[PDB]
Amino acid sequence: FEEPKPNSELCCKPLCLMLADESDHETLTAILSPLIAEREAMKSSELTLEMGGIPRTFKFIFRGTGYDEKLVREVEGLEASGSVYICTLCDTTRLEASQNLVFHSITRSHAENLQRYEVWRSNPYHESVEELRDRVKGVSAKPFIETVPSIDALHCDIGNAAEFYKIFQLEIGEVYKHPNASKEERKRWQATLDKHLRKRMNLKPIMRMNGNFARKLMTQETVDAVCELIPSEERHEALRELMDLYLKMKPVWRSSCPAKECPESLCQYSFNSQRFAELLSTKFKYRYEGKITNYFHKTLAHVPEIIERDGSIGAWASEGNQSGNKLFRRFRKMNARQSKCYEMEDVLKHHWLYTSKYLQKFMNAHNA
Amino acid sequence: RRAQKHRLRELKIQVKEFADKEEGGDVKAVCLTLFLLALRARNEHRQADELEAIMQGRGSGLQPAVCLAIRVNTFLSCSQYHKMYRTVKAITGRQIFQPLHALRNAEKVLLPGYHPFEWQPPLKNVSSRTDVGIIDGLSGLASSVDEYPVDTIAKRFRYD
Amino acid sequence: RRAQKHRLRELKIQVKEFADKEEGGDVKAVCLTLFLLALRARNEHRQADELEAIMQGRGSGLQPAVCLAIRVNTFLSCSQYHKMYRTVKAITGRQIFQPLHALRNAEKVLLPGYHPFEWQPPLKNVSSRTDVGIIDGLSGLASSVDEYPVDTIAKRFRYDSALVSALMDMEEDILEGMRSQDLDDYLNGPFTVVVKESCDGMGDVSEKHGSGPAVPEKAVRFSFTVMRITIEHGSQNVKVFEEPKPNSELCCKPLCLMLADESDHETLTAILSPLIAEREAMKSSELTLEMGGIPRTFKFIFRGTGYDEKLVREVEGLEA
Amino acid sequence: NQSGNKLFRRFRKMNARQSKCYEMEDVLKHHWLYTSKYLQKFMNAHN
DNA sequence: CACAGTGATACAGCCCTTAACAAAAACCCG
DNA sequence: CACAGTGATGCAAATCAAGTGTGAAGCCAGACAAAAACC
Ligand SMILES: [Ca+2]
Ligand SMILES: [Zn+2]
Repeated sequence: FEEPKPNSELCCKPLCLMLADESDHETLTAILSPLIAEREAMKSSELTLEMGGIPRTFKFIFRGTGYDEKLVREVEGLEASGSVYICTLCDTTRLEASQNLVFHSITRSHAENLQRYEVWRSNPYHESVEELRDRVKGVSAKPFIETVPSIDALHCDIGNAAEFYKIFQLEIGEVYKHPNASKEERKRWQATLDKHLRKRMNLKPIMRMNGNFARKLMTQETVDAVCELIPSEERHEALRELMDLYLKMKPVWRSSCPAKECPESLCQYSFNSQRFAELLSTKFKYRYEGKITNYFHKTLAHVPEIIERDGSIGAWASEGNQSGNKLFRRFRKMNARQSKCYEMEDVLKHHWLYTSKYLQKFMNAHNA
Repeated sequence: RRAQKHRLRELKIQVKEFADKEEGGDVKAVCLTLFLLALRARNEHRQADELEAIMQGRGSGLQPAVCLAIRVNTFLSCSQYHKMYRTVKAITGRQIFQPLHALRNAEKVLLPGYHPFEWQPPLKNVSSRTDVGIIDGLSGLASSVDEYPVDTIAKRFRYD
Repeated sequence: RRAQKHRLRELKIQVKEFADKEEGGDVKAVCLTLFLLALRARNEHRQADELEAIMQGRGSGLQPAVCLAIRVNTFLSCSQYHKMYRTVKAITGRQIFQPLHALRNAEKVLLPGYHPFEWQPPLKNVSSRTDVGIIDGLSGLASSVDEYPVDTIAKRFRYDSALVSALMDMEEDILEGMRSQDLDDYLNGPFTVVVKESCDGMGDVSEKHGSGPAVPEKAVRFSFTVMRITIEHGSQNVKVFEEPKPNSELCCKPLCLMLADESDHETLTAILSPLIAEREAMKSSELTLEMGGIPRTFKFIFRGTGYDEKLVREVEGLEA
Repeated sequence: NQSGNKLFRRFRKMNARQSKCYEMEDVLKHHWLYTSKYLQKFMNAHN
């Protein structure tokens, strides 16, 4: 068995529904700890189950990948999002990721974070605060959910698209020649870019970046519409080359099986990653000196390793859970009792039944 | 029923003698298939298949499983399904769909806590009881005023 | 089928040569009737009842206005109805629901622009075309670069056409209402309708991507209901139809949908002035409409009660 | 008309085309259909 | 390379009629 | 005094399996015989 639509709204099955803050830690652990107990129990057993007159035995492998970056930082015991310690796979600082930018290796795991929290709590070498935080590499809490280090694909799309949006807004103002600017000059650059994007690419402007905006934005037509507003031409060829590199490197971490359908784009990832990084460090040093986004570090440093280990990225993305969130509001308004003591049960039952595949072979039985 | 005899008394006998000397004696069959041919040259295949439905076994009545699959896959509510079923049954006579409680009693095959199973090492700190479905997600948190205050609502399956 | 031609390719000639002589040549129903009487001689009386129920469209089949009411009244979109119909026809073999091209063809009977109607006197500044449906609510507002920038989308019904459609679908209710008040059915007295009008804008309707003008993210709907219908019998006035649940969502009939702001006055007046012109014309005439075999005569009274205090102060010209 | 606004918010995203051009006519046609007494009396088949 | 719609439109495919030839199986008996 | 849902629950009402042996009714037969809506 191999699931055809791994990011569908029809294959994600709901398991636990609660009404609590994502960032409130205590009630979150209070609800989720029985689930972790059952998972670490059944990670070492053999389920015997009768399947059409014969008993058969199943073993299990759980892969936690449908988590956004903020929740991995929260429940894996790592620091917050804006720290010096960026990547949830490797041990590197933010200034080091802007000096090397390609060559890393995956080092963080779950047992390592557990032992590092033990090191932080015991303080077994008697160091100061800052030397201890250097020793434990930013772990300051107890990790209570085992996960696989990977990259969420959907939020990588949205983060890289917003970063390119800021690059476009910073190139029409020539900030490499006006390194100081007011508030209102930047506001006017944003308004000019919004008007020209609506005039050219038929895009209405939004303050929260979506995924459809991210797919419609990362084209060459948008860099032509933006290059219409730059006075120079060296900035034209730089934006042209950079968007070409990003489109050469996008469909490796977005395809469901990059080893088969786009193999030559998969193979050229390290070469194109070094080209993207040297272009960022040369022709865009007014934006990437002393800093980088952590999604650029993930996208440029760790994608071939995740591809080699787990076979695919984007099959394991959080797209299916977000489409489940689309279903959840519909099921809460349309298919539930309107009482606070009954709504979670009815919604959980309906969202279970909707994803049930026995009720889905019926609706395409006309294709027999 | 009566007063159409003086107009069809003539045609019936050349139906009778032809079907006797040609087919073997059937009359209902040979006026059945002639009306099939008349409907299909008429190009009214829907009434032809409904006559086939009256001849062979009726397709009245769906299974409760397929009405469940329909009601949950087209985002129908239970009240909308109820008045659709009520109108269809009160207009067309026969009961094409199924009532709500049949869908209820046939949805329990698909919710968890219906099938038997076991784990060959029995799992630590969870019961081997096999009929638990929608359980409370708090897992019996201390909801007294003398404790850390809780204010959330949580419902969950068992993971196994 | 080809061999059922090959075996009956003489009796087929017999039945087509008797069809032209006995009744005139009606090839379907004579063999249908022989099949009914053959079930009588074979003694099945329930089966022939199922046969005539099928050939009147009753025992299954579901005549497509009923399927339209089912697709509409249970909030079923056309794609979901297509899924349901397709898998029901795939399972049962029968065709219980109608395909949605039949729904579309049975839909146009109730949309505006179907019936004949005659105003008496003719309406000023109103054409007498009787086939006008969904029209652009701009009414030809000039969208050139030289003059005032309009940025709204609107669609509307012509007012008299919509009043004709809304009077024609509740024909049966008017007939039953005059029946229950000991009146006739051939009566064509001058009906006095009363029509309650209401307009209110909305907020946070999101603008879409794509080609079109710079539309604001607000919508304004203009709608009406039909509260009472009163006919004059004898000396005094009797009522025929009454809206039983007047604040329903089933009786606020839509008339114009624009993507404007009710704060804005220019685009609001520009979109909304054709409907006020039509209403002002219709306040002083008579409508003749054929209602169940008889031409009958209507005249209207429009009441604008359904406006909030802000819109009344902003439209009637008072201070804020 | 406020309940009609609820119906409009439903009909904009359930049973109308997603385009800036021809979505207002779809919503207006469907909300015309929904308020027809001739179709509502078919859902009252018990007299 | 997210994916299952949302509705109208367009077109294609399959199925009747005419009437005469055709590929082909099912028994008969020289 | 807004009004049409939102689904589970539970009580009442409707249907039905079954015996076997009855009644009620439709209808076959061809032919003989009055109502009635047009010239
Ligand atoms: Ca309002
Ligand atoms: Zn890293």
